Amino acid sequence: KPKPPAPTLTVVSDVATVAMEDAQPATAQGVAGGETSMIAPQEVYAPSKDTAEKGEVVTKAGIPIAKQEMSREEKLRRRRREKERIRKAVQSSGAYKL
Amino acid sequence: WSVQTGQLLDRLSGHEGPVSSLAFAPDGSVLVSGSWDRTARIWSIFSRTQTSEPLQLQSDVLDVAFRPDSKQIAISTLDGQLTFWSVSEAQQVSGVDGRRDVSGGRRITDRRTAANVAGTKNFNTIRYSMDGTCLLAGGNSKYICLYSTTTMVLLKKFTVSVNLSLSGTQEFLNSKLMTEAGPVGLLDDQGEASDLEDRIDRSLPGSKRGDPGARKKFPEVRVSGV
Amino acid sequence: MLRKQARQRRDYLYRRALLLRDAEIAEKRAKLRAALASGKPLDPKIANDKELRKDFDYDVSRDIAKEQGEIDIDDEYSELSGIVDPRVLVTTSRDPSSRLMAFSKEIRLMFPTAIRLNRGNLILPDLVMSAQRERLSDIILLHEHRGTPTAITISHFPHGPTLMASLHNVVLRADIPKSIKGTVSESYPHLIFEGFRTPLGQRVVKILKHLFPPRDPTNNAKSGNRVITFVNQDDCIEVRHHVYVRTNYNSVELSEVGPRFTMRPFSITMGTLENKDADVEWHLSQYTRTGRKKNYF
Amino acid sequence: SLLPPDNEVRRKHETLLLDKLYDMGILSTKAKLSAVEHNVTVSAFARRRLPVVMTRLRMAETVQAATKLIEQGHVRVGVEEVRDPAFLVTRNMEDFVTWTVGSKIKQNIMKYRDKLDDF
RNA sequence: GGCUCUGUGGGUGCUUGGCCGCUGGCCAGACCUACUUCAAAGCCACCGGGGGUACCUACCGGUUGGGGAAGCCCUAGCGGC
RNA sequence: CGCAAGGCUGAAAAAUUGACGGAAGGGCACCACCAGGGGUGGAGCCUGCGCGCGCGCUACACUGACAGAGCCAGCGAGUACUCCCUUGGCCGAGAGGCCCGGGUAAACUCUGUCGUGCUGAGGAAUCCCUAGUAAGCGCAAGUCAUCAGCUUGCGUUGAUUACGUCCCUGCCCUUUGUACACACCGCCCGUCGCUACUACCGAUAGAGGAAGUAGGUCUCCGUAGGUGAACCUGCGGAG
Repeated sequence: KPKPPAPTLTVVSDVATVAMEDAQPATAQGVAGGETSMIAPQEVYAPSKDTAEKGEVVTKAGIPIAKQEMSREEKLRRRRREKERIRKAVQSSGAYKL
Repeated sequence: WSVQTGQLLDRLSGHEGPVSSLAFAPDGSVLVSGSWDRTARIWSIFSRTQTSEPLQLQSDVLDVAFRPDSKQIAISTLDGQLTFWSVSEAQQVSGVDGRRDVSGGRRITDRRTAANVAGTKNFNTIRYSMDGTCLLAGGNSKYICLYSTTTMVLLKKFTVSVNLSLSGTQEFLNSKLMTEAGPVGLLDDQGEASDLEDRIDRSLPGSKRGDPGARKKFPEVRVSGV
Repeated sequence: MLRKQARQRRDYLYRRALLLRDAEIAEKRAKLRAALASGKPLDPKIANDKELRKDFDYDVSRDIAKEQGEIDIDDEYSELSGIVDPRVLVTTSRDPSSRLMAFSKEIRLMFPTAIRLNRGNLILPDLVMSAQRERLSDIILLHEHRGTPTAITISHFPHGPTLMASLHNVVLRADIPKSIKGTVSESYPHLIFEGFRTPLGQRVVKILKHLFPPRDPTNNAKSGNRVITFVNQDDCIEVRHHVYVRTNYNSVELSEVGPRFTMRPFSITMGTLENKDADVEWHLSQYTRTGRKKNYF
Repeated sequence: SLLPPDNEVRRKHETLLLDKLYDMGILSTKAKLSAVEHNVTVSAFARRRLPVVMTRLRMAETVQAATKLIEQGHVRVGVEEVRDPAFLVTRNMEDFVTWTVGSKIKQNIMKYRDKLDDF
C-alpha cells in the first residue's frame, strides 16, 4: 500500500517548454513550438473580484460592469443570485390609555 | 475516473482476481479487462445499461490487444496461447498455441533445461499491426514472434540480443563455464575491487523488483513492451 | 479471491484475540497513566512490573488517542465507514409468493442504493459467491409464512456478521391503493435509533446503520426530507419509515411512507450467511430460567 | 517513543509504521508499538521468506523440500516464476503463491486427487 | 544382440604461436648481484538496537621537568625575543 | 441526615446565513414508456389480517387414457425413527407380550391399443417480472425466533421479449463550491423576509403605521596638510 496522499505544490515559471526540455544541441519542437509559455492565459490573468476596480464589479462572464450604471432590477437579480449561492453553501398612564 | 471532472466515476467489479490488462476499444465503446481469474470481461460502460460479458479462458490472462478495425481482439494467456476473439458475437474465432515459438531460455541460476523452463513460455505483451493483419508478441524470453492474424502462422521470429553479458540469450550454456562451485558467472567477485564504493554490497536479500542496491550482475533478457 | 477472503477472516479473528489479551494488559496501563498525572498512589503489582513500565513508555500514545477518540476500533465496518456507498441486495426464499415479492420490492425501496434479485434456482453458497464477486456490502434474505413475511437475514460482507430476526406486525406498502400511496422518494434517509444502550445494542446499531449510504455533512441538520426510525422496547426493535415536511420552525408534519415492522433479533453471528458453523455472538436464549426476565440490547 | 506522547507526527508515523509492518506480515497486530520493540525480529523476516511461507501454506512438507522445489523452479508468485529462495512473500502475495504452469508437482497433486486432466 | 555404467578426444562465442629477467632471445639455455641521489603531499576508508562507563584506547584542553625546527632583532655572539 | 422541596397561578425564536416557488438542462426507474410473459380476481378448502379481503392448496382434456421397453440427480445417518383405534383367539393368578382380521425421484425417450365422451383455464381491474430470470417437476430436512393448514433447502428441464428512451408517470440533481492543461460556456427568473440609511404620517423630545434606496578609471607631475625618506588624504594640471 503506497502512502497516504499529502499535498505537494510545484512552482512553474513563465518560461517556454524548451526550458523544461532536456539539454541537447537543438530542440525537438519546430518553430511554432517553443513559444508556449507553460502557464495558460487563465494563470497569466484571470478577471475576478479580488483584482477588480473599486466602483466596478466583474460578472460570471469576466466582464467589468459598474454598480453606478447597473439598474435597480439587475441589482436585485444579482443580490438574489449571490443569496442563492450563499443558501446553496413602567410607563405613564396617559401613554397607555391615549 | 473522468479526465475533465477529476473525481472517481466508478469501481467496476465482477473479477475474482487481480486485473492484469486493460484495453479501451479504438472506436471508444468497449472496455476489455483481463484477469487472473482465468477470465476476460467485455465491459460496456458508455451505454445506458452498463454490462459485462465474460470470456472464460483456460489460464491467467497476461495481455489484451485490439484490432484497429475494432471487430477483433487477441488475448494472451499463461499457457502460452493466443486466442483471437470477436467482440460483437463473443466467440473465439482463432487460436495459436505458442509455447515452443517463444521458449528460448536457460538463465544462470536455472537448474532446468531451457526446454523445461516454464515462465519464459508465455506472451506478456501483444500488439496488432497498424494494418491489423499481424500480431507482434513478446514475453520474458529472447524471441519476439510476429504472427499472422488470418492465416495463423508465425511469419517471422526475431532475436532481441546477441549479448552474452545478459543472462538468457542462449538456450544451451557451455560446460566450460561450470566449475565445481557452480557456474563461473555466479561467484561473488566484489571483493577483488580497488574501490570501496565498488566493494560495498548494499543489497537486500530477496528483492526481485528493484532495490537501490541492485547488484544486477548478468541481468535477464525480457521484452517488457512492444 | 476466495483464498484472500479466508486469509483476511483468519487474520481478523487472530487480531481480535490479540486485542483481548492487550485489553487485559491495557486496563492495568491506564491506571499507571492516571496515577502519573494525578499523583494518587497505585498498586504495587502495577508499579513493580518492569515490563509494563518499559512497554508503557512506548504505548502511551494510543491510549491518549483512544481517550481523545482520534482513532477508531478494529472493526469490520471501520475499514470503509463513510467512504463507500454500501450496496445491498434483497432476495427472497426459494419459491416466493406475490406478496413476498412485493414486500421485497418495498424494503428494496427503503434503501436508496439497494437492488433486488430473483432467486429462482440459486444455490445459497453461489449467492454468497456472487455477492463477494460483485463486492456487495450487504445481503438481506426474506422468509414468508403464507404471503406474510416472517424473517429477515441481514448479512454483511466480505466476512461480517449476520443478524437474523423474526418479523411481526408487518403492514405492507402494497395493501393501500395507488390513489393514497405513491412512488416513494429516493433521497438519502436520516436515521434515528432509540433505546440501544448496551454494547450489544451498539453492535446491532452499527450493523443496521451501515446499510444506508453516508449523508453529506455540510448541511444535513436542516436539509433532507425522509427519516427511518429504529426504536426498541423489550429487545424487539420496531421500525418505521416516514417522510416529513418542516411546516414551521417549531412544527413538523410526518407522513408514513414505508412498511412497519417490529423485528426481534434472535441470532447475531460473527460470520456470513453461508457459515452455519460460525461462532455466534448473541442468540435469543429461550428455554432458560431467566431468559425472559433479562433484557438485552 | 522519544517524541512526546501527544504529538501529531508521532501518532501519524506510529500508524504508518505499524500498518507497513502488518502489511508485510512481520507483526501480527497493528495496535502496539511494543510489537516493534520486541516482536520485530530477523526470525520474523526469515519466516516471511518464501520456503517457510509455503511450508506454512503446506505447498511443501518441510522447508528443506520447499527450498529444493523452488530451486528446481516449480513455484511462481503471482504470474512470474521464482527461482530465488529468499523472495520475501508479503501478506497479500501469500494469496498468490502457487505452482507453475507445466508442473510435474501439479500433475502429481491432480493424479492423487484423480482429476488429472490431460488437456 | 540389448540395457546400464565408466574413460579419452572434439564441440557447446569469430580461426593470429610455447616460454623469458620480451623492439630482443630461448626452446640443450646464458649471465648471475649490479646501479645509486637527496624517505614520504593531504582526505576518505561498511562492525545490528537501546543502555553502562571502573580500566584500556581515540579525540580535545591543560600541568610539571627537559627539547629546541622556524619567525623577529641587534649591542655581533658559545648572542638576544 | 442536609440540599433539592414554596405557586402573577388555573389543560389543549433565529436571519446580511431565513420562507416558498417557476424555467431550462441532465441522470435513473419493470413503484415509467415500449415488447412480451406470469399471478390474483371465476368454483371448492383453509392459515392469517379486519361476514370481507387477499396468500397458498386442489379440481377444471389434447398438452389424452391404458399397457410395455429403456434411461437420468443433489442436499440428507443423535443406540435414533415408529399413522390410528379396535372384533376375536394364544400364553397370561393379575398387570402385559403375541397371532389373525376391520376401517434408490418426478420427469424424459421409444414402441404399441382406443379416440373429444358435466368423462371446459377464469371479467373489470390490480400487481409482479429482463438469463440459469419466468414457468414445470419431484427428493430431502424441520436447526432456541417463525413454520406442519406449512417452512427452508436441493437437484432436474429451461424459453418468448426488452436490453433503447426520458415522449407519459414519477424520483433524484444541477443554476454554489470539490483541480489546472486542451476544448466549450457565458452575468437563469419570481414573491417576500432580515439588516443599514433616508425622509414621510399622526396621536403621547416617542413607541407604532406606511414607503424607498443599498558617470574621469589608471599613471605621472606641481601643490597644501598629516607622522616623518617613502607613504596617505584633498586639489590643480598633463598623458
